[PDB]
Amino acid sequence: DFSEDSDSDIPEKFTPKTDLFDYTRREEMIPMRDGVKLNTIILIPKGVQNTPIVLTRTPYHAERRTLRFNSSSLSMVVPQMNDTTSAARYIIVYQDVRGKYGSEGGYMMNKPLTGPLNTTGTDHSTDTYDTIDWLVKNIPESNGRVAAIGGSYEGYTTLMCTINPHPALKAVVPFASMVDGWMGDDWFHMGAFRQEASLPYAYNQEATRKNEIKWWSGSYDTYDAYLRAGNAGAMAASRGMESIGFWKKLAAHPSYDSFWQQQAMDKMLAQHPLTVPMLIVGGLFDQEDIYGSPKLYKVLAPKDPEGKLVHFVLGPWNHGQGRRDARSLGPLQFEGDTGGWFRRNVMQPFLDHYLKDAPKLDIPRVLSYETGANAWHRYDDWPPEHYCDLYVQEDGKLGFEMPAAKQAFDEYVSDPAKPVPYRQRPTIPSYAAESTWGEWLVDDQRHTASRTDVLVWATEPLKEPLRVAGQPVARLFASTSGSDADWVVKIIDVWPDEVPENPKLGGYQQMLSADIFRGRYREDFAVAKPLVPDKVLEYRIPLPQVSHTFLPGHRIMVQVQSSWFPLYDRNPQTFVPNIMFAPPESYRKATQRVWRTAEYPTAIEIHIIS
Amino acid sequence: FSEDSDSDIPEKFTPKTDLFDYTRREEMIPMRDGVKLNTIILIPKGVQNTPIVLTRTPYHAERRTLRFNSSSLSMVVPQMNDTTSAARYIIVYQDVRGKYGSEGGYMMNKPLTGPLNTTGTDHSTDTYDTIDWLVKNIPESNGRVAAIGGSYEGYTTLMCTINPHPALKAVVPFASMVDGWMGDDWFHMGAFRQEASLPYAYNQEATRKNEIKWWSGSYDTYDAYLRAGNAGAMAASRGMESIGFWKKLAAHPSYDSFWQQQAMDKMLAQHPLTVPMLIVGGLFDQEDIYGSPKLYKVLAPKDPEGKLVHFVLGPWNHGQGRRDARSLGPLQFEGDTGGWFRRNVMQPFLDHYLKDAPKLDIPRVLSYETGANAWHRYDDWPPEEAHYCDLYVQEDGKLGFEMPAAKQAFDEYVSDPAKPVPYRQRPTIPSYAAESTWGEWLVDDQRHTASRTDVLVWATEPLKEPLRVAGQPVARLFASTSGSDADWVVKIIDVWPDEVPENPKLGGYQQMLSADIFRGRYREDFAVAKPLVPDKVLEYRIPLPQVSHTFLPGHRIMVQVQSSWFPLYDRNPQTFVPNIMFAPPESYRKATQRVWRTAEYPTAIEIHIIS
Amino acid sequence: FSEDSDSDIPEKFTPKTDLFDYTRREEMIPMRDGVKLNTIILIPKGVQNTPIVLTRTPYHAERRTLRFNSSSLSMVVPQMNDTTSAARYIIVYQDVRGKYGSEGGYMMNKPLTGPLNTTGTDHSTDTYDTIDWLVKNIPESNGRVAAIGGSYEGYTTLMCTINPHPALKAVVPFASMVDGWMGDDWFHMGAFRQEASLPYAYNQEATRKNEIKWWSGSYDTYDAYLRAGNAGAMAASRGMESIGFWKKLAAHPSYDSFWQQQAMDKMLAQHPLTVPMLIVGGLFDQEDIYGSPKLYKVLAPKDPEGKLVHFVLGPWNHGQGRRDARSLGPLQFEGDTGGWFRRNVMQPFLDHYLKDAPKLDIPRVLSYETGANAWHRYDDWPPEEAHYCDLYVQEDGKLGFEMPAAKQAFDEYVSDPAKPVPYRQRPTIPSYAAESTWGEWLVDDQRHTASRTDVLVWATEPLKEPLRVAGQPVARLFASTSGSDADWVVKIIDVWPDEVPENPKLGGYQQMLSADIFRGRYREDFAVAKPLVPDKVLEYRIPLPQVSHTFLPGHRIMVQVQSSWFPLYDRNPQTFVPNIMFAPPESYRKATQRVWRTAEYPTAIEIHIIS
Repeated sequence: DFSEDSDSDIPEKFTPKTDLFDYTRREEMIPMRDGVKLNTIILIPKGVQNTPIVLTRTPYHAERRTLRFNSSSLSMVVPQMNDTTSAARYIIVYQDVRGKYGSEGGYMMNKPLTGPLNTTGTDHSTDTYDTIDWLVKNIPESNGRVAAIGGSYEGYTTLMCTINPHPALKAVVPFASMVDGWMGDDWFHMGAFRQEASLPYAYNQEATRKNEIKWWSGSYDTYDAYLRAGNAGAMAASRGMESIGFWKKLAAHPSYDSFWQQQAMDKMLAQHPLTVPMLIVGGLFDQEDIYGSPKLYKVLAPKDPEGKLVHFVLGPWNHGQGRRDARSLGPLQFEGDTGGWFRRNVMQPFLDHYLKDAPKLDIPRVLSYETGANAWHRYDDWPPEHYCDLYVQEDGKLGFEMPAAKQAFDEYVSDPAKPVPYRQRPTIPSYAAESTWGEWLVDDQRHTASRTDVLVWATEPLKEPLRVAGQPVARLFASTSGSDADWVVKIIDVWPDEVPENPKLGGYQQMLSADIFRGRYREDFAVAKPLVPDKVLEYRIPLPQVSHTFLPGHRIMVQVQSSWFPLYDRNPQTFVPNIMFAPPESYRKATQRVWRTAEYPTAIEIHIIS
Repeated sequence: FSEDSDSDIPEKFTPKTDLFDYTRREEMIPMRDGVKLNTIILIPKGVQNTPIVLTRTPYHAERRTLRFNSSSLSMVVPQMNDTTSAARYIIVYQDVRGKYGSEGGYMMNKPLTGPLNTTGTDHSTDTYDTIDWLVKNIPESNGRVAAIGGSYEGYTTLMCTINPHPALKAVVPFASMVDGWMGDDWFHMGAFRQEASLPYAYNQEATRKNEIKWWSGSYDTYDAYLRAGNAGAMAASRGMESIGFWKKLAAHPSYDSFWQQQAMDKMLAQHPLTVPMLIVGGLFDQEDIYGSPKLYKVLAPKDPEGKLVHFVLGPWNHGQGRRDARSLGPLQFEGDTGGWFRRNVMQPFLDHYLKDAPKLDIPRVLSYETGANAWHRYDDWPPEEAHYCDLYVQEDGKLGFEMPAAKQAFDEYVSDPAKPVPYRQRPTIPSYAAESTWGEWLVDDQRHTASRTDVLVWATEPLKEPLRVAGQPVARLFASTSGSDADWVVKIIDVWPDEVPENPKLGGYQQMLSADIFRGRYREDFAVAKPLVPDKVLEYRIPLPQVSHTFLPGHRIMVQVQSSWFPLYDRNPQTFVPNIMFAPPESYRKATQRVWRTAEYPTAIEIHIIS
Repeated sequence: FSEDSDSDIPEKFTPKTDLFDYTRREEMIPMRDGVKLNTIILIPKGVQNTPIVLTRTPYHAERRTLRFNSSSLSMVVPQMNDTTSAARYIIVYQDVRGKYGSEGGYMMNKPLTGPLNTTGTDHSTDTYDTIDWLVKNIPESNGRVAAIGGSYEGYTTLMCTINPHPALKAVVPFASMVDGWMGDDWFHMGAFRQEASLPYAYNQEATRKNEIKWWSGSYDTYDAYLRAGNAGAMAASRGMESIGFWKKLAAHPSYDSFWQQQAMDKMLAQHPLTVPMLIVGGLFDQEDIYGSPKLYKVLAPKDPEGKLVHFVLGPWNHGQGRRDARSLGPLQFEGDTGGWFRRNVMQPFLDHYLKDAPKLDIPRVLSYETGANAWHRYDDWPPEEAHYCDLYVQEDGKLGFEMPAAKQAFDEYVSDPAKPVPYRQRPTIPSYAAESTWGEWLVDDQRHTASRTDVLVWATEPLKEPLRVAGQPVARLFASTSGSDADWVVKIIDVWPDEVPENPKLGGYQQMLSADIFRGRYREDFAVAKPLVPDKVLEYRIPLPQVSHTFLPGHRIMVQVQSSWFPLYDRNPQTFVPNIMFAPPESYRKATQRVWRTAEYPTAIEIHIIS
């Protein structure tokens, strides 16, 4: 029928040939209780009947998530997180959340449950119930049992499935979840705004439904671009983000007010009954959500006194390594594929027990991978069942001896015109093709150790191995000549002078645990308060979890600085109502002093285990 | 705005571009039939009375004009437009009819209105309507336009010269699609390029906006295409029965009226030559190695005084003439030859015809000689001191100037279609793959085929003095097969010395220099497929890709002959079938191949040596 | 041979070398005082009446003539001898007196017989005695000799010209050791290069044949040299008290009579110029940046007719002039500049004076201009339109041609010797390490120091038009310190555009172009150490390495000032001490530094701008 001299070569409707494929790709627009339809992609393996469903709710294009590679094999199209479920021939379902890509409705960044912050009548929990109810009734190859798994935002939606859960939901696996974006997850770390992690993200995810408009750049080095803008508000304005909803929310709520308090997932889940078995999967070097997963176990563990529901896994992983291969992270090398080992030996037996009635594998309450020693440990609690103070001392020393001094302090000048680069320049966006953003938390800290606007303390080389576990807390007694200040505290494992197993790692200042504190929230996280100039004030800074052995020949190091640019916006070092729109005149040099006396003993509070 | 209910995504978002050094104008220009074409106009800020540089593409004009998502004009344009962007030209990219943002139907390389186009419009009429709108609606322009582009964009550049708009002042066609059957993208002298054709026809023609893309079931393509058996079963496994260009490829395996009427060299020869042309070809172009030299050959006699036509032949692969070209695989050239050509030859060429700038004395032929690493000014291609001689295949794997004796002599091998010779070392992957080295393949080390028993090898002794070659080598092959069909692959190789002090890792390197394939069924007529007489010594004329090279002292000249180049080319069954696209499995049989070297049958490479 | 008892190793073994294209002749030539020097003579087979190219080295002649263990002469000789090997010259490498295979005592860069040499022999007498033997005992020789070499081999090449043998017809000294105190290997205007001097003196002088080598207890040299405190404690930690050159360095920290009488530029200026000289210098020489330009400066007026001295300044690091030089770090040049110079300039220069081949018109000054990427023929260095301009440091981190009118204006920083500025990003490793990038350190990105509070930064706005600079930039620094001693590091940087279309990963790249350090105690006189006046504005004249550069549009000109460059240079205590080599730990104190920019004190970079 085709005419070679006039007809278009492109057919009116093309349908790819998928009869040689080992799976069926079912695309559906499931209507919610308010009539709004959500784009749902259902991957049913061929040759199977009565198989469980593994569900993931994503704001990152379900049709691209279920197409890792353009392949005829189900094992090749699914994300690496779904490797064990694909091998077990589960039904794999990816759904676009309300308002994103193929799904209808409006979009609200991490849409909270119905209440004071949500008056739409629906939320992620109601949308999940309507989705699961349709899947268990309209997929004949299913056994009527559903599980929800996912990382970061997909981990946030996974946690939302447990609120008023559908009877078909049997278990959840939330990886590196978004729990509290203000306290220490994606947008802020104890008040300090993550301008680089928030602004391009909000632009790409909220300018259009289908990410058709993406963040433009005028400079390869982001350090220079964010410094020239002066503040986060001017960078957002330079991209015309005034109409972007999440930027409106970020600019209007810089403090831990009612908006962030009511959204805290750990606070929310504690105020709800716990019935869905949970496998909390966290990473020690998670550069995006290091606060989420351990805080989640801390408040959910007393709700499960025995251990019939809540399980916590803490591996040596960056943000996404728990969901993929993890044999190494930067120059650190672990004992085999830790990520692959976890999903095959812990996650799949966990899922198969609640979804296919398979024998229940004895999983500990806490499964922690100890770095340095390179071993998985079965623990009853986190931290496991001595607390010690590691004091900053004179001549750049770090030790367990309490200073008996009357007036002793270490001094440096912090200049906002020259902020300390969080990494060696050029600094590039996390999504750039040549980005090592995933390896930044194990970065060598020697580039800052030589700086005059950074303080350094270190122990003598250790003769015997030292084991640390749990959460270190920095008891910082510090003074500033200004009326505001950011306080960065880093715990570093200094490798020996010479390393026989890897010579080029000699003297390597490996960052182990580090975090920032915006001083204006010292007395109250909800109310921004000015600091008294030259006055010595006490700071309580809990740092990311540690599960490490400081091996013999290694040193324990502490580094203190007043900036971490361009990841965090600069503190002007003079009090302003909102640092998002701080005037250029407010950015001024300040004399910073870390005190170490009997009255003011600055130290790291660590759990040492034998 | 209510934080408790309102959608965070605004109804209409417009990016902030007032701090950009350029303005982006997106226009749906209506053609003479009412069909609108998506046109992306990039105007440098503050500029006035500047020319326009137009490129017509089937590869997403909105993506071509966004190399990087930048506020700088220098960063958004393809590297090809680096000199035009620096000169502050208006850069325009338009989606061709039926592709991406444009309306209408899509016909693969849509030919001129006539027996193969009854729609009423073609690329030349669409170009005329586009140029007319541009010079009338862009006030920053001086009313002068030039068309530049490579491959398909080179084909559209050539179509601008047919019934040209008076505002078109010059054209720069790079590595253009000229003859898809004779030796460009789809076939090489009848041998079908299944790997370059099937995934490309699928991706560009399944949907208007390339929303449905070629799927894979195997990493190694060699394995995938061999298991399918023939090109037809590979196309049917992807459900390509409704894709128009596949229907054309399957219905026209021979060089019939369909391909003869579409040959750009033959078409442009029948039309007036009025627009100045700068033909840019590459010596190692892995996609369109036939087009550019054939274009100069047919258009040079139409311009005797050398007023409009110029031919540039660089040491480039398919895309290197339009970007940086300091090296290609292990070969290292004297600086960025790509950037050197655009800044010193292409930009002064354009500036003269578009801004009345002083006329640069560009030669008739600008040829880069490999080995010697030097650009030459030539009056013709090949240059006319010079001498055209024969390089005879000899006994004991020798290659020399000595003519063969009368006595019976030949080299024998068995070609097994169940074990086709891989065109590259395995695993073979598609050209678009992230880790693909498809652009470097024409300079591959041929040592992997040299030790194979289903491959014939001949080599000279190490040269004591340099040997210079220029022009097109022609293989005069006298060969017999025990089958009724055969493919004949002829390769010219520069064998690097045993030890190389400049780069030790390159010792013994059998660098491919000029190679092509001939489908034996088209020995007497390219338009009609005829069977080969079994065991009969038959003569083949195989013209090979252009050369401009110095075989340096210590180097050897090598000739390799084989009967398969898989999976890039589909296998010849070695038994005559009406259509090799749908050849049944029983037709694929082993054959005894003989390359004869006697006084009566002197197999040789006809090369043009220059002093 | 008995398989059950006899040793498998024969008493005497001789390698089979009759398949080699060269003859290796090894001789112990006696000097005028009876001391024998190990000489390795490589004679190409099948050649008579061919010249000799001599190289005198303290770096194992038997190892230098064995680049690769090969049967081909082109494979055993250093890349420097690639053109002389192809021309089939006799290549000779000799161990200098007291090193490896040679007899006698060893004196580091043994000066001519005089107040610093009472032995009766020197490099010039040993050369005369060597050339006389070679011309009388090699029958394949034509009787003509040329001396070529780089660094120490360049220093011995320069010594061949003092009272030269009648057979010496030409010299090609590359990146020569001229003045180890002023700005070459050991010191740069007083600042001691501890990392370059101590491991070298240890390896070259602990034993005759380098059998005992410098040991290490730390991967990062920054920490190791900082823990030592001073250079003296570092030398004591390896037990270098008996090492002769260390005794000389420790006893002569200032530019006294020891260093003054050894300056090759001052020494050659008070000697007749008879031997044709081809001075080969590199723009980015990380070892001998001072030597070669200073040689032309003092030897050019001795040859006003330009019939003997020629200066060549390429875009090369220390060793790139003697090998392949297509790039340096992220910088990319137009082809192999190193190979281009040796084939087209050095070989025709040698063949004219050694084989009577036609004289090539070599310019007086042959300079490669970076940025523009072009070789220029100049009549003098710097070229004569040209004018001297002042590039003033200004307020708000600005740099411009506007002279300040302010009465009180300066930029302040605190220099902390406990935290010295790392000369490179850590870990800093020795130059001889396998993974070392020591050769690319002068083109290092300077953004790591730009954000530091103990570093001052000034930059122009992006250039609208290109700015060409040539010759030697001189830093006229007006600075004060709260201490009584200081080091002043002045850096000239080419800031690449915010975004680079040719190479995106190079956006914002603070490329170092020309930089040097000045030891403050020598402000008024290099020969005597003098304390600085605390809190007083003092004038410093700091000549910086040669420039031949075009600051392209979009690029910025940047100046950076700091007080340390560790561990390459030892720390200035910042309090006056008699000898910094043995400076006590309590002498190292923090100091408030100020760079003034007033009408009375206008700190600027004196640059030669050309049209």
